[PDB]
Amino acid sequence: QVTLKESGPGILQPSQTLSLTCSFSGFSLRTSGMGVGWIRQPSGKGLEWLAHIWWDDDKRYNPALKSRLTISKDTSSNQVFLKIASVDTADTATYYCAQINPAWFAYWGQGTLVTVSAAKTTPPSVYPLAPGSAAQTNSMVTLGCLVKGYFPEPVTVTWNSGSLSSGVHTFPAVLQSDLYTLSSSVTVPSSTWPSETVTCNVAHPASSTKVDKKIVP
Amino acid sequence: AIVLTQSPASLAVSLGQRATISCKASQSVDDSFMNWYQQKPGQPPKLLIYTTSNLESGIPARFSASGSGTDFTLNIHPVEEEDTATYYCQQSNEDPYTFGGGTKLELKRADAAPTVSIFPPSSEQLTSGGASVVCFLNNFYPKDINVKWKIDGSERQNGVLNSWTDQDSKDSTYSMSSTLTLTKDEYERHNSYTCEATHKTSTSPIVKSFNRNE
Amino acid sequence: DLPKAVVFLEPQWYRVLEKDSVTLKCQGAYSPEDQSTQWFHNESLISSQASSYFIDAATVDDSGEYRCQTQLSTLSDPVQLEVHIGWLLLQAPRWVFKEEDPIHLRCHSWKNTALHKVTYLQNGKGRKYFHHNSDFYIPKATLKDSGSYFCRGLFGSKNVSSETVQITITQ
Ligand SMILES: *[C@@H]1O[C@H](CO)[C@@H](O[C@@H]2O[C@H](CO)[C@@H](O[C@@H]3O[C@H](CO)[C@@H](O)[C@H](O)[C@@H]3O)[C@H](O)[C@H]2NC(C)=O)[C@H](O)[C@H]1NC(C)=O
Ligand SMILES: *[C@@H]1O[C@H](CO)[C@@H](O)[C@H](O)[C@H]1NC(C)=O
Repeated sequence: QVTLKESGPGILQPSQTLSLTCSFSGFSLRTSGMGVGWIRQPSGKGLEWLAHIWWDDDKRYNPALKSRLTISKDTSSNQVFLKIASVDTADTATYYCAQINPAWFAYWGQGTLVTVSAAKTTPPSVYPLAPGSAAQTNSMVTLGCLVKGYFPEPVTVTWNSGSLSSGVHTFPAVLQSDLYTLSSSVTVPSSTWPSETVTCNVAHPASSTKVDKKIVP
Repeated sequence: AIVLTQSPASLAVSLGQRATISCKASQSVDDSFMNWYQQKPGQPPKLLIYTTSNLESGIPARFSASGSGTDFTLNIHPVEEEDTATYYCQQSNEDPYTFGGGTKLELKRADAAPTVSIFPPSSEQLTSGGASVVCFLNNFYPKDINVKWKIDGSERQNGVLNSWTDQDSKDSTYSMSSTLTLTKDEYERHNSYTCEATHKTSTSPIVKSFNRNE
Repeated sequence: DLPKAVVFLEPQWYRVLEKDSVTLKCQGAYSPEDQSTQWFHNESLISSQASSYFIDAATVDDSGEYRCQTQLSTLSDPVQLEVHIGWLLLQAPRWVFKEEDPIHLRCHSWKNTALHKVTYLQNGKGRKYFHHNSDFYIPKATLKDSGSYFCRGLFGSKNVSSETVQITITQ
């Protein structure tokens, strides 16, 4: 029932103004006790409450985020907005919106990553990782997909358009010189490859790129 | 502003045992609006306990919590594979709302050796000018592992980039990738490239290699 | 003129919040041949044996009329239940209050979430204040007690007001 989905720009340059949107369903911000709040989390760090708005338009703000924050709501369209002004690299984080009440936070959204950087949106190169001949004489064979030189996060890696999910490992990306590199492994019986096809599907929304590479000897 | 401090900062737990996490508030408020959330690595936080002790519906009753003034305690018993996550306490008693720093719960399991696979640069990357050698070390335990790259018998330290997965929520293993970056020119000077995995499960390293002139 | 069963509510509040618990009790006679009780909601059967009926977590749809019967004690007069949406509710046990009778009101929060700095108001004016949520209890009702009542309290760092209720002192 109750669901929330955040939206941002993915990437914006420093000193710009971050626009975030929260679209929700399963409740209405007209009901007494309901509120919508924003929380952020730098990668691998803890959670920081930013701001929230109540059903009566009462707005509360983190007193450490100066006066850069501005929260508004729209009852007609079931949306809440957060504006952060004068962003810098320390504002890069996952931004969550949540349906709250005066005593706890009830439901969170999936979150949206926002990177604050002046680097250029580069789409990823995808390279196949093919087993050698000796590797195929084992019972299981591991294949791979190298996703190199992209920016900013995130990428979405699937195998056989999601038909292959057991035995997949998609690793966290590493950041080098404003470019990200991740890899993904998949393990199948050698009695299925290269007999049955195996291809990885990479997706980079920030550059509107979608690519597939089949894995062959 | 209320400061919430969680103890321990991290815990390794055996299957089926009780796990306790403490959250201490700098201020006392006479039930307190103390909440607990579970955050699995890829996902948002999910409410577990609201207002000190109330179990949120749909959450198993092996989660419970209690408060003793400034001393709030989360209890998981029995602990299961799928509990590997970070747990956060949080207060709504006063503006500004604040979170605890988090307790990272990891599961223990039987030692498991890495399945190791090595991969040369693809043609596509080589034509484009670069050369990446990829090594996967999958489904091992404990998480501590060391990879040593060799080029024709000489260890290569610069250019290696390593990344670990989060603990698997079904089988409690870890996996790791190790990526050696070179240019096409410095790659085609040498023939044999080796990935060497040192892990608790063997006195002898696991060695996977390929020869460019295979 | 046939004898009737009677419904009682436990607690006696007929206005409750979503997720509240309600016990409905049937006062009626039994005999060695039959000891069953039937409960009706909006004239539809909801329970066919047990004397009491328990609502674990009230929904808006649980509002309406409740009746019970036994074989010897015929279908009760209906008792009305109102399940409201919201965070705060001023509860009352009945609609009308005669002079010199007690007036018992409660500022009730959702899931009984703790309430601080509670005011009960009559016709817009603070009438009684507690730092910790207490009930409002007028021991002997006078006609000056009629008016529009609501309550308000602090939930952590946010004040909430209940909707108003009309309290009428009759004879
Ligand atoms: C038994 O009959 C009663 C009386 O008709 C029914 O109560 C009514 O239920 C409807 C539907 O739940 C209530 O409307 C709802 O109210 C809320 C709160 O304002 C609003 O969010 C919803 O959109 C909806 O309009 C209506 O108020 C209510 N009447 C009352 C409480 O006096 C009840 O549902 C019946 N139950 C069964 C099982 O037949
Ligand atoms: C709540 O109402 C009381 C009475 O004025 C007071 O504490 C305060 O102004 C209001 N707001 C908060 C956040 O306490």
